[PDB]
Amino acid sequence: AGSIPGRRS
Amino acid sequence: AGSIPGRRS
Amino acid sequence: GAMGSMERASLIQKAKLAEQAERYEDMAAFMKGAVEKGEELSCEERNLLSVAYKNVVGGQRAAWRVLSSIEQKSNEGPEVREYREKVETELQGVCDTVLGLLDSHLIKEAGDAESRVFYLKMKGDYYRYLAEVATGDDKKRIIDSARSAYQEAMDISKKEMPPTNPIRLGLALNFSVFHYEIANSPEEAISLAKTTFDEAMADLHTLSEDSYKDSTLIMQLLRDNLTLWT
Amino acid sequence: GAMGSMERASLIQKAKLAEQAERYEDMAAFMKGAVEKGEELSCEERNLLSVAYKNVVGGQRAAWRVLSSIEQKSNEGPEVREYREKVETELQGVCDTVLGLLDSHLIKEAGDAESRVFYLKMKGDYYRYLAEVATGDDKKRIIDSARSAYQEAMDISKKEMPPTNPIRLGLALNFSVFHYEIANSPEEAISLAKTTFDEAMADLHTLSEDSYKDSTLIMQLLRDNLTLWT
Ligand SMILES: *Cc1ccc([N+](=O)[O-])c(OS(C)(=O)=O)c1
Ligand SMILES: *Cc1ccc([N+](=O)[O-])c(OS(C)(=O)=O)c1
Ligand SMILES: [Ca+2]
Ligand SMILES: [Ca+2]
Ligand SMILES: [Cl-]
Ligand SMILES: [Cl-]
Repeated sequence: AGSIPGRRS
Repeated sequence: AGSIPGRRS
Repeated sequence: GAMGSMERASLIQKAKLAEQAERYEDMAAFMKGAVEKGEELSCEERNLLSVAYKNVVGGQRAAWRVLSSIEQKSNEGPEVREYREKVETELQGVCDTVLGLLDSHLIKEAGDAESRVFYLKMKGDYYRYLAEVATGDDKKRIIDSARSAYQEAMDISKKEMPPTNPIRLGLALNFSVFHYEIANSPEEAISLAKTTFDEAMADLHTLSEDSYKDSTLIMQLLRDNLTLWT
Repeated sequence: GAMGSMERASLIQKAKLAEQAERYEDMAAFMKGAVEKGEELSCEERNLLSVAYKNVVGGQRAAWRVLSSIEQKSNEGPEVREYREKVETELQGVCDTVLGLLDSHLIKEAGDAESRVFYLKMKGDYYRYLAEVATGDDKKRIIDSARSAYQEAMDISKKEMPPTNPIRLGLALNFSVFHYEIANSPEEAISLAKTTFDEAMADLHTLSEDSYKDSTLIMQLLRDNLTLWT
């Protein structure tokens, strides 16, 4: 189950 | 030009 | 504040350089310094803050999961537990730092829906990361703190943003993951993901081509979870 | 020594856990602590030390290259140079730490060819990383320190190990890269890579299936460089 990756601006 | 990766035991 | 002598604009510039160099601990420290200047953050600056800490805590969480798995297998010397505890304490420290920035004083100064929803979503996320490692006495209180932050963000986002707004979509995605993974409420997770997806799809017709791309990207993540959960 | 209160065997155990968790800074600190116990390192422990620091310095080098490239483009505020300098100083500090462990007192206690060649190869590698960022007054002396360490390692390895020995092969590979990238001697790099490859190929018939796999893996890296250089 994936949350927002959110690792790249 | 690659040296020994050497990143994994 | 170790960043107290650097200009705000220089901290922001260096956070962008640190992202390019994949130096996420540096990025986070630069963005912490920028927040501590006391001014509100722009949309771009909020994204830099979030990206920096998400990478830092993402590395800690991945390491914690590796060590916790080794530890659990060993329970079927003290070193595995000791090292898991060290990583756990470090992770809790980063979450506490983020939560402290949100509490002093990002959230209280955030009056627009976009900023307030963004920060409350972060608050929910960082309590959720604390909940992933929490065991006793305050695990319930940590979970309720995550729930409360996500719920306030959801209430604002439903009143103030269109259903395709990417922050509204990512908030719903992450709250659904909270329901599934933390709160033991898979039906609530599925219902939230389905309703979010359907209301977004019905609103896509209003969007430009670039906004359509932004919204459908996150909708696909909702669909990916629904495929996994059903 | 911040690791001074932990048992040697616990430091080694935790270095292995840190590798599994991809916590390479922790790995390096654990292995530094183990070296500082004062006992010689086994073959496996030498590999752990090398892997830990190679990952740490590899991240720094990649970041330094990103920032140096941005800086050079900007020379076609002070922030890019300032941040490149910070990363550079950090990288130099890690190289100096490794070189200090080799000098106090790993190399002087290493009497067997396998250990002495391993440590002298590391010494050459870490001076080579210093050379990659060096500019003035001591750049020549840094380069000569790398050359001298590699040369002593090569002399021992040619007398004491078969041409297929993986440490002998990796030393030759890295010395050839030194010639190509640092010493501006591409013909020497090519000649070393060719001679190393040919003498290894002629010795493969003596090896077990597992040793054959180990040696041919590194031979392929020599061939990859030769393809790039010719
Ligand atoms: C929480 C969140 C959801 C969606 C997006 N987005 O669409 O980019 C963001 O921004 S970011 C660049 O941090 O992933 C955050
Ligand atoms: C310098 C070097 C050359 C070759 C090898 N090897 O064959 O594994 C090593 O060991 S390691 C596991 O660090 O890459 C080192
Ligand atoms: Ca405000
Ligand atoms: Ca000895
Ligand atoms: Cl100012
Ligand atoms: Cl002891």
